[PDB]
Amino acid sequence: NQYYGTGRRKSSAARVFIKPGNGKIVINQRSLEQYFGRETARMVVRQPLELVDMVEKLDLYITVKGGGISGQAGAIRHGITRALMEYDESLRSELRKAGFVTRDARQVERKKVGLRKARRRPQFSKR
Amino acid sequence: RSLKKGPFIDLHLLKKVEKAVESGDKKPLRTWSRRSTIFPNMIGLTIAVHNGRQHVPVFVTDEMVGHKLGEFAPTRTYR
Amino acid sequence: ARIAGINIPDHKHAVIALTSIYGVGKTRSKAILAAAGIAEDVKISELSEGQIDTLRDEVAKFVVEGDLRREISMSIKRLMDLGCYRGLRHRRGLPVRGQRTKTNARTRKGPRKP
Amino acid sequence: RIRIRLKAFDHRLIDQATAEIVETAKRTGAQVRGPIPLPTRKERFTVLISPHVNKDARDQYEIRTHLRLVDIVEPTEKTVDALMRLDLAAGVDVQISL
Amino acid sequence: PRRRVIGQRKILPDPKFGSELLAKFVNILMVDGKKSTAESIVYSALETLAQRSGKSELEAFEVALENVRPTVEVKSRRVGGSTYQVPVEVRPVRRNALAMRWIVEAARKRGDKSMALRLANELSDAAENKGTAVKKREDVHRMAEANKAFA
Amino acid sequence: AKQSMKAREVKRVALADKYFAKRAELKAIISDVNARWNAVLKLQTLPRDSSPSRQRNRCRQTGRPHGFLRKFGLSRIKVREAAMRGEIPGLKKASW
RNA sequence: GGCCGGGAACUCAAAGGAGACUGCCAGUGAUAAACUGGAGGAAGGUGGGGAUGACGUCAAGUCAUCAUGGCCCUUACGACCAGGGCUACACACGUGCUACAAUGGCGCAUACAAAGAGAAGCGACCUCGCGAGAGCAAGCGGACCUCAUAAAGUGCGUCGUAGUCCGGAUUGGAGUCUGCAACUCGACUCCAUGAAGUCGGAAUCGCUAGUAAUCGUGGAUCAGAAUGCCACGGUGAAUACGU
Repeated sequence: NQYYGTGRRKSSAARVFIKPGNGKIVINQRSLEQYFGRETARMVVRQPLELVDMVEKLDLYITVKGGGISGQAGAIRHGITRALMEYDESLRSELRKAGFVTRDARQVERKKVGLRKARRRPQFSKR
Repeated sequence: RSLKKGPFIDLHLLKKVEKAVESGDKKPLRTWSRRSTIFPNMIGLTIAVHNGRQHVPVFVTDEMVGHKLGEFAPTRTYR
Repeated sequence: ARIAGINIPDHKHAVIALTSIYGVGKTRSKAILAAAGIAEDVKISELSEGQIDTLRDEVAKFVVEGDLRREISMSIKRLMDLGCYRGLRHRRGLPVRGQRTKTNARTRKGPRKP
Repeated sequence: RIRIRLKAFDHRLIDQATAEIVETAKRTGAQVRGPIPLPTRKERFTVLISPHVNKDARDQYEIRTHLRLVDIVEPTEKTVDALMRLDLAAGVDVQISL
Repeated sequence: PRRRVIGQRKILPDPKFGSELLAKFVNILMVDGKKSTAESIVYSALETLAQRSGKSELEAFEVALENVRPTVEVKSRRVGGSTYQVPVEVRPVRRNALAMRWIVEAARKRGDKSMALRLANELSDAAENKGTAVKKREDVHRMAEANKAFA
Repeated sequence: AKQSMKAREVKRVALADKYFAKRAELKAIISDVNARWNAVLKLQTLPRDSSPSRQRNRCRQTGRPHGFLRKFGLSRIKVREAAMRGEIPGLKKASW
């Protein structure tokens, strides 16, 4: 049976799958280097796989849509941690400290009346 | 510039232009409509353009065919 | 390198060199080099005298430099002599297209004074 | 076939109307997959609260349009009878089309 | 910040080198909230620094920044109807914070070609000091010691 | 709300079916690149108040020529007065 | 090519529930309230945001949306029509957009959104034009089809500190569109011209985290005119010692 996990990050929803085979990365039918992740947030997809014994442990198939570059990357970040249910909640105890299972409640703020975008009150004239 | 194919004019003034050719020219014609462009047949004739007070005696000339009647009467009084 | 009009640029691209002359800009600049069969990135250096006069003939077709200045100045002066809205608006030193003179006439009008 | 689509304004109105159409159909007939929830289009309006000035305060308005799709898979002559004219319409616009 | 005292939230480290010090550095340089163009300048500056000087990667900018660490700063009082400047020892959190700012602010005043080059020029003259940041580091230093009275 | 300009709306709206709408099929296919004869543009001596976008769209109850919404067909003030008394189904305090 | 069986998992979608109460634990506190920390948890101390604005103040605004006391005009301060004005120009201020650029300009290639709108409508695909658009002309009253090819970003190349490939004003010639109608008085396109301006005086405005900042998109109004206004998302900080 497959080892599934969801995760999401600022309206960006991923669908992670884990298996016992080879460590080729497949995302949206595309490679990890061909998933354009060169600058900061390059390895945030493998941030939950930072402090683990891997070498080349598992098959991984992931698929993210919605949001942008960093939002999709954090969806993969939080998605892989849910997919670690192959090792149940034993490895979570150490993963709690890292705060990758922690889902980000920070969402973009609504535009408000008499404000430029959510906060900035438009300047007034002198006194 | 604008108005696509064909220069737009009013019907009542077209009759006035053809009246000046057929019946013959006499005096400056007092017209309220500023929408109609000048044509080649209007060269030589006299008209008068209203603009919020009284009709200004404007004379038609060869190179005025490109421009409108209302261009030659400025509406806003200054000085 | 006289190049038809009195402007003589050098040590730059051919696309830049053209736009420096009066009555020619970025669109025509590409069209003259494309018509003559010249590259965009090649400079005025390493260009023979027999390659200059081919491009000289292309710019010689369209009216440029002092001939275009008088042509535009004819359409300014002639239009002023009509006594039209635009005609009175040129001579008095004010916006012709119908921009707002309430505030920000500063380009066509000129600097503030007492 | 029996491709039904309705629209209701209130957060819970159709939920009882699209409930009663199920047990009317599935009891006498068979199959009846059930009410698909579908996306709710929400037309948001914003207008000025005072008749003169006071733009900094405005009251925001919204109208939620809740869809449902029953789709009975069994078109038996027994189940089509004793089903129609049990809608007991509360306003909601019944439509039967592809 | 009258009643409420914050928990001082921690930013994530540098994605290449792993240094949390450089995570703040890229953010000082970052204008328009562009981390991708910010770091591209930072790495291009740091690569040219360690190559020219012939030192290691991490301790090139660290020892450079250690020269531009301010010893003390002053704070305006306004109590008895007059301006009193009182000198105070800047803590290690605020010490390197002002250091990274005055490096980026000094490189901002230069009239050189690229941001990687002009920032690296100030990093190059950090160890042996002729530039504008290393002048800017001890501005209040002359005003300090004179205000040793108020303590 | 000035019953004359509201009566001027009743004239302006009611002319739209007679002079235009049906007989405004002229100028649609007629004023187009075909085959020219300029007698088609001489039909524009019609009264003009039938024009398809000539009405301000005043509020149906009062007649304010400002803040009109095409959905409700009313002005923002008469929207709020009605909205707070219900009447629009699905309308309530918007927040999200 | 989720495209076609199929598969109902999953995301997504909208109905009903659980879940966060200083309670479990530790310390302080009159042993109470409460506070500080820890554990668990996706979310801990009114979770984040909106809605939600007491008794009253400023005789604050609105007789111009409407309603209405009184007053006043009534072959006119009413009513209809055409043209004009509200868009004026020696001036002063506010509120914004767009810049002064190499965290950048230009050109080519390329990746990733959300929220909407649409039948007197939004318009594929296709053909014509450099272009604004025009002719031909599917589907969709709408998770289907249309607007819609989002930009920052990223990969190469060029530009290399200048009033410049910065910057776009102004003006000229020549077009399109909506509409009876574009001169006063438009939007938008083409060619050409290329003012000022190189971080701005006293002083002054906002913002504590998905915020400032920056880069795009949609709607309402509306035949046609947004840098405004409303709504949405991308990337995304600095600093809070303290009153």
